[PDB]
Amino acid sequence: LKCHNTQLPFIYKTCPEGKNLCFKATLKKFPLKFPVKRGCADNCPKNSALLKYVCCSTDKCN
Amino acid sequence: LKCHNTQLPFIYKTCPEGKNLCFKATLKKFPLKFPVKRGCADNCPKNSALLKYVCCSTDKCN
Repeated sequence: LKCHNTQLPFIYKTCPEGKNLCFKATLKKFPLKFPVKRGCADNCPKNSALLKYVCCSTDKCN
Repeated sequence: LKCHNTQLPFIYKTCPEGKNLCFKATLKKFPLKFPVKRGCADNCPKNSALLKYVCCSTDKCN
């Protein structure tokens, strides 16, 4: 799996063996053009106060 | 985990024991900002020919 791991569109890192989920963190209460976070995950992370998480299981899908 | 499981904004199910992801399938191509499939997921589904899938892990996040 390769995931997007910056805010920008062609930098991606190959995910460690545990990790099988790209996530993308997105500012909840105020709309933004670029994500706040992007990386690999083992378990898809729960939403918090500030940030809204969304995951997928496919190369370069975040 | 309660996920939306229908095409409409309210109806949700209690996800069966051991399905701790909600998913939302959208039409991969066009600007239909509304889901073609939602429900509970064991592992987050891969992208398909025509749908793009997307998972999250809090109640009713999909």
